Amino acid sequence: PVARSWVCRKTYVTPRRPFEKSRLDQELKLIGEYGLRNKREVWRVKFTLAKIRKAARELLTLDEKDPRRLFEGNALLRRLVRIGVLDEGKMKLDYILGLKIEDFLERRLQTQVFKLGLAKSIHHARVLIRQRHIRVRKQVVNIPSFIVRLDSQKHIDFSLRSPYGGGRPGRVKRKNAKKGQGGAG
Amino acid sequence: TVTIRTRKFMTNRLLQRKQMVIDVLHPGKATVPKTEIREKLAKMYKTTPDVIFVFGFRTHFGGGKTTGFGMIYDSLDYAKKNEPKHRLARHGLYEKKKTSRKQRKERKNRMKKVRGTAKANVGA
Amino acid sequence: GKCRGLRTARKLRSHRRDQKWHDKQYKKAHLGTALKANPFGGASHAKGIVLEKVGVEAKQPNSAIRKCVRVQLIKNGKKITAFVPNDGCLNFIEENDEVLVAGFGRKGHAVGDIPGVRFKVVKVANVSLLALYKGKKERPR
Amino acid sequence: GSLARVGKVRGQTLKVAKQEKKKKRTGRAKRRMQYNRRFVNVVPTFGKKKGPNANS
RNA sequence: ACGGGGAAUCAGGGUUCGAUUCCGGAGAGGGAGCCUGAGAAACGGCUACCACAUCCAAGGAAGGCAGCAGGCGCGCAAAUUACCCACUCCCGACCCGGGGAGGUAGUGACGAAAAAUAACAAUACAGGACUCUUUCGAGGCCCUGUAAUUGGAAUGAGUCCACUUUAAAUCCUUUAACGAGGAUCCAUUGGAGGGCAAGUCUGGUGCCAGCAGCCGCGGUAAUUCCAGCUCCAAUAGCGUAUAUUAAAGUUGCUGCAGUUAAAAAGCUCGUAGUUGGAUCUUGGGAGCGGCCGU
Repeated sequence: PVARSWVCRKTYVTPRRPFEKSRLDQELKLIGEYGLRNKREVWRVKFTLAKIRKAARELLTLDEKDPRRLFEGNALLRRLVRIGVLDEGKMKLDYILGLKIEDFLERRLQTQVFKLGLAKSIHHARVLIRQRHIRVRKQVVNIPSFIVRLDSQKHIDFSLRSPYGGGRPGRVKRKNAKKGQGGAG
Repeated sequence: TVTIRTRKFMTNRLLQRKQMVIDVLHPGKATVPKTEIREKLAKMYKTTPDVIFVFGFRTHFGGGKTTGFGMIYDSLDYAKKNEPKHRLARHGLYEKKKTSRKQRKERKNRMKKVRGTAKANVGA
Repeated sequence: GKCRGLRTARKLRSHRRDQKWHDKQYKKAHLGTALKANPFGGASHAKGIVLEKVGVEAKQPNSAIRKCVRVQLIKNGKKITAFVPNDGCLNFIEENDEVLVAGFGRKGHAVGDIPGVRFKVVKVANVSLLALYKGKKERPR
Repeated sequence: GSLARVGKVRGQTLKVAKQEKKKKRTGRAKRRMQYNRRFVNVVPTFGKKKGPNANS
């Protein structure tokens, strides 16, 4: 008897067939297109899709004018439009089945940093976030897997404690200044 | 460059405490100490700098917000009446003991051996 | 199934319950005869004592000497031939040494050439046979 | 019979010392090196494909 | 074999596990018998006997970690003789006392999460959409690539004033100045014949040594061994062993098979068991929207 949580689940499932030739091709093609660190980072986003997807199978196979399905289903629809993945007119629950992996990965803040021109490449964008350059609504986001919300897209720029934003120089810009007048006079 | 914005203000007439959640907005400096906190609470609600007991700060990630809990009382005779014994120990008006429970418990069990008034002589 | 009657639950359940014994892997794990005669007694690893080093003759067309070790376990005293794997790893093992003996792979079956050698050596007196082979650690004496 | 020729090969094969090599980039950096090799550089090869480790 | 809540796996059905924090039960070395009390067949109570074991002036006497730490033993298999009533609370005659219940630390790759080990230019130069030229070639409007060529930018690890945190420390957060160019501040563990992603590369060994889950490889050209470069896979992880699930429509209720592959009793009767023919309630009025629907 001890007052702790323990409640933890796995965010990815590994593929059953480990070395399908064409499957390893696609999962590597997703990395360079979105700058991911490992195949783990691909597998979890396919599984977040699969969770969302499998809820639709549980909802489409229910009755119509159903007291569960209309509440249960129209909140999943309300989730997927706010995150910026699903459309505002096509938030009827048929269109979630025609909804692929590449839809989620553009809402990854690793790419939002890249696709507003406040990075140079998608690999550089990870260096900006993981070395805490950026904020979203005046809160420093250190992690590239920030699922940027639809209204939360217009606030993404650099943090207030960043030389790449509106702040003081870092370490390297001061060391050429340390060598500058230190030897001059 | 410090800004206190007090949140969820309540008055307990049954503990004598005006209590608030203190939103300190300090950019580019560390979590500011309780000495620098309470000296702003003195002329935030026209309060005396004795009865203000502030604790439990949590700095938000980035370096622009801590939101800890503090309470301002009616008098210091009420401040001893209704306080944790450690939140009187930060300010220096409750000087605690310095002997721990390993000493006390083995002192207690040696007392448990003697019947009569000879309990006075066993420990130390 | 054969008998499909709506009130035939006890027959359809009980017939399976009987015919499930005719399954090989069921009867290995529901009679305790295999669990009795399992030399480890349902362990993944077992420590024993190297009493003799015996070079086993490889079986069909593969003609080679499989350098194994006869081990006697602590918990049982039941005697086990354990194949020492890598290129020149029998010369890490001596008489009356403690060795952590694991299963071979095929769950109490002879694996590849080696006849009747259902176990292998993993550690050589608290130093792993990989660490000795790669030379990351040494054997104490 | 004879447990006498134990570790005959590994024993007397002339040890080549492992070579000073450029340290391989680890994490997302390898996948950048791995991606830009595979599907941004290369061209349609007439005949059947060469493996990435196809030395000939 | 404590039981269930549950757990793992899982198209659908299932199969397997539940010692383990929540509930109920049992038990305090094994049984048995009791006192006190509202309540106990109490064991941080007692009285025996049995097993075991302690102190001893030999007369006696005291004991019960399946509480918390620790220690031995057994093993494949498991953490500190640490801190504290500050929290949750419980007891007391109680605002005050007490509590290894509980909380905070040490240990910890059982595991789950997030996520460093580079990034950006600079010219060599290797190509590519393309104005030009049949090509060999230049432009370069789009950059695309790699590298012990040259740079100006980064943050974290680490070191540590200072708060913060909390009972008191801790850890995170926050904060200074110090902190990266073979950013040696150096990512491994396994593989490379097939299944199965990935070298008919060299050097050695020559049915030997070894590899190899299975098929198999090794007999002097070894893609399989042992090494060098190499590359493939997963990545702060990864290999092995064992139980178990799916794979298994190889337990088949969904859903198998029985002529010849494993398999219909030699044949018939027969009580349980299972399954059993058709058969008894139809059509009309009426309210109603765009002949039909309610």
